[PDB]
Amino acid sequence: MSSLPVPYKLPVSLSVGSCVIIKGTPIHSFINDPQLQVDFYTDMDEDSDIAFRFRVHFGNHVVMNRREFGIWMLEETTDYVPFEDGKQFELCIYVHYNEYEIKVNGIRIYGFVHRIPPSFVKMVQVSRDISLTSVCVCN
Amino acid sequence: MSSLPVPYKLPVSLSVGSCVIIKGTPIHSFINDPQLQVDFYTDMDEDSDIAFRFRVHFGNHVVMNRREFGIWMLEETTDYVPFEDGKQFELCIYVHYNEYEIKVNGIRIYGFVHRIPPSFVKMVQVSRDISLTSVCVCN
Repeated sequence: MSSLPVPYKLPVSLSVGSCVIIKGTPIHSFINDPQLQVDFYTDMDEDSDIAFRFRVHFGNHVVMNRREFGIWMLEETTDYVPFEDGKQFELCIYVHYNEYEIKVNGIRIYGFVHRIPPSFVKMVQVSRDISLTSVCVCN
Repeated sequence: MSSLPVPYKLPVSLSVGSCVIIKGTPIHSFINDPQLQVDFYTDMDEDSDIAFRFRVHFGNHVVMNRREFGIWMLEETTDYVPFEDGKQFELCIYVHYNEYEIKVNGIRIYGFVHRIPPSFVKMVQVSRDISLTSVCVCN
């Protein structure tokens, strides 16, 4: 059972130096191809532009993109997905001056460069095949 | 030296179940009568109404109040202020359905009952005689 509802839409204010810390557990085993998605939305409205979408295909790869004027830009990917089958994970997204740094269980896996300033992000949505224990926003 | 600037004005969205976790250190010894203040503001504008003001007189007492239509209401106080002279403290404010619960270094010291809904709080300001290490907002 999830501590928070999923999809989880969290109003936020982000600045350089912020960290979003998401703790949860996949609800399906990896042979069932579960996913996790995190969106940095510019408004509560889910059709608003997205500064950074992060979609993990557990045991497979992560696909990242951004949506500008309603148009998806060029996808970025990495095969580095150090999540453990069936276990709680800790996903940290650090807002640096040039990029979002993504850490999985303390392991840096990617840096997604800002194409709009991160202070334009007003909502973080956590969605798909996870039970959500906690979400924190720290400075 | 402070990790964050003081006064620290943090835009927030709070709901029942939120926790504001403030870590920092008094910048004066207790014989010099330092203070710490935390405000739950309804807007970024510091003349907006205040759902909950928390002002610690270290080694002495805490005074709490709220400001409604620009008018300060009746002060509430407790003498329970378990902060240590010269040390880092952890101040947690939990948003429950009926009250803000205030914890100092894990110790519950007070419950300040809501007179407006906590979701009306849009800014948290941390101010006065502290160096601020971190501020987190968790759900």
